[PDB]
Amino acid sequence: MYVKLISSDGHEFIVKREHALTSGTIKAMLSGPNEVNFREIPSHVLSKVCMYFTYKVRYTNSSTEIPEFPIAPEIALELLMAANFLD
Amino acid sequence: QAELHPLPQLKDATSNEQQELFCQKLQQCCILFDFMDSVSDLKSKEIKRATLNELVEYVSTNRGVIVESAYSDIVKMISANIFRTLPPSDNPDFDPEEDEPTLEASWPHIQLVYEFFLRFLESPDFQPSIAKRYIDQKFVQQLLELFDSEDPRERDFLKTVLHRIYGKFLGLRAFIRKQINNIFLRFIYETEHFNGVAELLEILGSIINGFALPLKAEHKQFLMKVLIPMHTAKGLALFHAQLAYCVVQFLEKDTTLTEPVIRGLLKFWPKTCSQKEVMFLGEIEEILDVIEPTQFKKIEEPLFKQISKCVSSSHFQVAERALYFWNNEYILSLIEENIDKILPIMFASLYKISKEHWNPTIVALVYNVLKTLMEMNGKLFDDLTSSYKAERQREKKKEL
Amino acid sequence: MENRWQVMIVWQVDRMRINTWKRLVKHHMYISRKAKDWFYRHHYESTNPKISSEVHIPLGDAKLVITTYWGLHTGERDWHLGQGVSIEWRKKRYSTQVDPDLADQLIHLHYFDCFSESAIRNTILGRIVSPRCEYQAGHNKVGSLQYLALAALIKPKQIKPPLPSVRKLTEDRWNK
Amino acid sequence: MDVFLMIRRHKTTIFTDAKESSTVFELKRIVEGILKRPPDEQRLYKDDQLLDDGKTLGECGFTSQTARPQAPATVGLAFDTFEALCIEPFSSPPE
Amino acid sequence: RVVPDQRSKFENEEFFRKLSRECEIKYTGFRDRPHEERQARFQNACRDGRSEIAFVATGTNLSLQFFPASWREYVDLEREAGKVYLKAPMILNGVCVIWKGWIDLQRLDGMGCLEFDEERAQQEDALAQQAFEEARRRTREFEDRD
Repeated sequence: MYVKLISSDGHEFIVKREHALTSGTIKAMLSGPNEVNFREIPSHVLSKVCMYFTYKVRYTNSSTEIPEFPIAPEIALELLMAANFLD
Repeated sequence: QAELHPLPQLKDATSNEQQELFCQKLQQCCILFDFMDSVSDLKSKEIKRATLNELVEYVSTNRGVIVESAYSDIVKMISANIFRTLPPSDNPDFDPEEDEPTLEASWPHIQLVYEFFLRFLESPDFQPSIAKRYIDQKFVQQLLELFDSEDPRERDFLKTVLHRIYGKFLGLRAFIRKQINNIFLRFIYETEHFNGVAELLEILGSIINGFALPLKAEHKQFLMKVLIPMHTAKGLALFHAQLAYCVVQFLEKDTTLTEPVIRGLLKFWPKTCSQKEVMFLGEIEEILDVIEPTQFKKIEEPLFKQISKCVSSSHFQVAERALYFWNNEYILSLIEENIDKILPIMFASLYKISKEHWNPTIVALVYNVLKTLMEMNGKLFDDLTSSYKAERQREKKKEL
Repeated sequence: MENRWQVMIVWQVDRMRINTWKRLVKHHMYISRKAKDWFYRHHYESTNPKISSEVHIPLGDAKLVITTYWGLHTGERDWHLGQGVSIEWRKKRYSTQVDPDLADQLIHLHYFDCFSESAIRNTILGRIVSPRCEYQAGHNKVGSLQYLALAALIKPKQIKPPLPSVRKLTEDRWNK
Repeated sequence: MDVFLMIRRHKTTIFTDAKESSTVFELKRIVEGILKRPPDEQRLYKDDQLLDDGKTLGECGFTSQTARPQAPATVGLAFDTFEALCIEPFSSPPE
Repeated sequence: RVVPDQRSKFENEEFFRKLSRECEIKYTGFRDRPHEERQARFQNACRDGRSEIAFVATGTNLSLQFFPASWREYVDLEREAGKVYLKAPMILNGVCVIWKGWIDLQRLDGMGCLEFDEERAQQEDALAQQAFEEARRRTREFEDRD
């Protein structure tokens, strides 16, 4: 009912199993083939991607005046690397 | 045809001698191995093709590939091919609408240099000031003559080059604007063998969209001296769609030009061509969706007099579009306000066509027009139709 | 016995938005020539004498028709809601009305430029990104995190006149 | 309507949803259901204002517009009897 | 059985949640002429099958338009005297639905609601349903082959 996520930096988050289903990589890693480690991933990048999970599940198939999801320009390259790894 | 030993690719070359290898390749491909011969230089063409194919890759890849010292070689490289002697027309009486387009011989290699030019003008750095000394007024002057080409594929690539030069080079804006005015002024009254004006007019569309407000005297003279008389072109059938847009867009800037435009439009009215009038009516119809009611108070007599002339036409299509005028919403709103003056002009002609034409479809719409004017101050209609019948009684007296 | 009828969904708009749409569609059909396979249909070709214009957009072997309508509710009064719009998708006599937020998404599949397959990979090592997106109204959904991150690092350009949007056409603003 | 919450201490965090009029018991029941540790042995935290068992968002002043699926409200967690506020910040860019 | 899923999406979809959740509607007429004239014109239009009829959410941009078929629906009036009953089948976003409404001519407003139409799903065509679903399932991003 909750999957535990460990940041390579040394942070650990936990997010519902339903919320995690929206990402292909973790589902393939876990559904079929507990603990998952996102090695190299900094703490803040993991926090932002998980916040994106919450956002997407909340604002999925529904199409309303959903707001923008801010990403400061200085924090962009590492988020892109994380997204490419996870998606 | 000196032997072209395949030099190591820039991927294998280290940081050093990279420009020297790059520059040497540009001098290597500066040659003019002609493609008119059916079978010759069977090995020289592909290595030249491979180098250009790799050259396009080289510019797109990496960032610091382009350096100041290379600027001269690229311009010499590009100018050696694009500034060619254009082949003479196969047929002086060639029909752009009917005859198939003429192809180009060196196109397989030309496709790469124009691509090389395009990805170079759009390069990440491209300091224009460095290129200001090298891309001078002489480079642009010969570039315009290339629009006279006959291959349609080349014109589209050529147009994107001109827009890139104008949008980046802040120095030759006056020259290219003056050149654009000069080259058009020839096409209105001269031999007029130009064939790329359809692509040329596309640039004019994006140059007037930037015309700052209020207008200047130089921009004012553009309309009455260049654009408006262009409707007298022999081949308007292919340039009208782009020519109609710029007139409307330019009008939308300063609305005070509506009166000169409409009167100017009515001066060069088509006389003997049915197809010319059909698209011409579409020009006036478009204007009326942006016209101001006050500006209507100055063109009721001349504009509507022509429309009352074209309804009594010998061709259905000319009458068909004109009869569709009484179907718009803004047009009907305008004619309701000034019904007192519009009605006496049309009604003499709208009633005559009611019982003389053969096709019921044209007559069917006419009934809708006459019934529409009954949805107005019909006392004037009653005053008309009582007097008008007396004028037809006066015409009955003419019969008598 | 009552007569038979057809029922449509029509979005009520003001004429300034209609004429702006006509200007934008024409400019990008003809002048800049990005949307060249689109068709623009004048009012004198449909039986219903309220259609103001039709735009047909080929989508592969399907098509999408956006129809504008002139005076409905008009006649004296005023022109806040003189015109109207409807959107239809037809294939082999089959038709369904589509929300604009989905109509714009469907147009963008067979049309303008978006990031290619290697754009993401080449962003990593800085080997320049090309082509880059010029139509941000076609990504109104959430989409993958990759697109959102990428759009941040290369802010797309702005077409000189605005790119034509089905969403700008159908927006109230009057009532908010 | 619903809001989203942040609870941070040491190297653990939780992402969760609840209803609007929920006072504090629904949040405490969820974390009970997640930490397998009896409930009252806790204290929520906001700034420095004390959090009570019956406190509610509206009374608390937190509103739907305060917590969005892009920056959820942070309140931390606590459990032996009492501990300090170990709000360790996230990592920073290398600059 | 994807229609039940579409209906379930009632809570989570914009386009079943903005026009099928109990919303007050009014007939949008000339709006200028005096009230008695408005009622007369509306009633004349309701009998005669030569006109246009407009319905407003009273507060939105959405309107329902009934056009004459010349340019299983009906506009019944005798039932429940002083009421007009509106029934309109449609296909919305790929799912076949039925629109039912009623207007009181004294006040020129009333109530409308939207419901699912059963039976009418398997006879049209499986291929068009699947094609539209597949079309709407695609994403442009990272799709082009360079």
